[PDB]
Order: sequence, then C-alpha cells, then structure tokens
Amino acid sequence: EFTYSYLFRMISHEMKQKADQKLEQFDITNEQGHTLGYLYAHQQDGLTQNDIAKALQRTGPTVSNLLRNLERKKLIYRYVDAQDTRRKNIGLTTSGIKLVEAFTSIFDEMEQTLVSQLSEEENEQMKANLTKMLSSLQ
Amino acid sequence: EFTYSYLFRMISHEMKQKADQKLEQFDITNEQGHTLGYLYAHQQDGLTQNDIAKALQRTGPTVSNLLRNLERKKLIYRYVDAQDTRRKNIGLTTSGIKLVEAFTSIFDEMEQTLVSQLSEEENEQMKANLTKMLSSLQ
DNA sequence: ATTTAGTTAGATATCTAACTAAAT
DNA sequence: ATTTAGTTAGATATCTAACTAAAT
Repeated sequence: EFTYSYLFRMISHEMKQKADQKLEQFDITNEQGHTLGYLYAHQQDGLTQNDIAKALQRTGPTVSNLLRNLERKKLIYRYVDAQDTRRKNIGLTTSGIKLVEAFTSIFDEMEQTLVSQLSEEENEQMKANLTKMLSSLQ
Repeated sequence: EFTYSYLFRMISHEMKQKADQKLEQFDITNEQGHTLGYLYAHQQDGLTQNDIAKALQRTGPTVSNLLRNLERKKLIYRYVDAQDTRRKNIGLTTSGIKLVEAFTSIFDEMEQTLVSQLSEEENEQMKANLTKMLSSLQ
C-alpha cells in the first residue's frame, strides 16, 4: 500500500538492475540492449537517429550518446546517408545481430516471470491500466 | 499491448521529467525531492546515510553523492555520530524544512492525478499487483 | 577476522542549452 | 540566409571498483 512514485520508481530501477547483471556477460547495459533490440525489429525502415530518439522517448543528445557507445563496440553502423550529409542511418552489424539474438532471451524471461505473477485477466487490465497512466504523463 | 519493461521504463522516466520540470521552481531534482521528503518524515530517528540508502534502495556511493548535492545547497547538514565514529547523521536544515513544506504539493499533485485515472477498486488492484511485481524482483 | 560506514573516481544514462556541419 | 541533424558542455543520477577508517 504505497505511493505510485515509489512503486514505479522501485520496480523500474530493479528491472534496470536485474537486467544489468544478466547482460554483463555481453558487456552491454539494459538501455543498450533495448536499443540494439529495437534496431533488430525496425531497421528495415532505413532508420535515423531522430527516429530512434522518438521511439525510445529520449532526447537527441541522449540518443547520440548511446549510439556512439554502441558504434565504439562496432555493434552498429552509421553510413552517412547520401541525400543528406547530416543524416547518419543506423543498422546492426553481424556482431550486433549476433549479440541481439543472444541476449534477447534475458528480456523475454523477465517479462514472462512478471506476467507469470498474474492471471491473463489481470495482465490485460493491469497492462491496459499502465498504458492509460503512461499516456496521462506523456 | 506493451511489454512490462517498456511500460515501467517509460512511466518512471516521464514521472521524473514531469516532476523535475515542476520542481524547477525549487532548484532541486526529482530525487532530491524524494530524499528530502524522506528526511523530513524520518529525520528524528536519526538517520545515517546507510539508513537512507536502504530506504531509497540505492548504493552507498549514490546516496553519498546526492547528500553532498543537498549539503551544497545547505538543505541538509550532517555530522559525525558520537558513539559510532563510522557514521554521519543526516538532518534537514531550517531552510531544508521550509523547502520540503513548499514542494510537497507537487508530489501529491502527481499521485492524485494518477489515482484519479482509475476506480477505487481498479486502484486497489493496481497498487496491489505492483507490490507483488516489485517483490518478485527482490 | 570480517563486516560496517562513508568517499572518490571512472563509467553510462540522462538532461538542457548551445554548438558545428550541412541540407534547404 | 536559413532551418535541421547530430554533437558537445557540463550538469545529476546511478552503478561498481577501490579505498579508508572504524566497529564487533
């Protein structure tokens, strides 16, 4: 019986935490895992950073910064697109695809373990309640 | 239909942002708000930094860092505990107490604005399930 | 012995304000 | 001659590694 500030704060932090530990063996952070994971799914769209910035609900610098790390790992690649020299377009590298195929399990577990804690009727109402709340902030 | 991670992750983040913007009034960050708020509530006990870490579920360095930020602002003061010289007792300065008394509405404002989004039973379920999901992540 | 309490410093994530590089 | 894409400055928060100092 606590504050929503407390609850959402704690839960979120412990997911970054639990997931940071499991992701250790791949030398990435959860944020990095998620971005990588995102790129696995939607790179078909000739992705550019703003697009990612938009998808991750994070700022332009924040994303610039994360991508830079990932490219230092050579986990991704930014060809400076042709129509614009400003635009860098983002995609995985085999090494990054290999990585994604390899850690994706971790994310899936936590989800399942979570959605194991409840029954289908709950998860839909619960997850559908969550969505509603997120919007109100956003 | 979103993965739980996305939801907690996004929700907690914007809460920080909404809270952070509103607090801009007071020259403090969302976390500083929460820490001072705790200090205001439990100050009498009286807390060591490690007490704060446990309550806030944070590592020792992280608390050490925030407290210093709060100390710089002159909103808390700390001194060495006389019996156990290891410890530093943390307390709110008079300035800090007033500051809390000022900003507390915001935290309440946001908690309500969330609560106002569901039925009393829907909220009852919500907060209840969340505790369990929190628990399940240790 | 070993556990506790706190600091410091290098990473990453994040931010806003402000930059440069370059397309309109 | 002007937005617009991406980066940098420097701030907070967070973690671990590494430390010191102290208690049990």
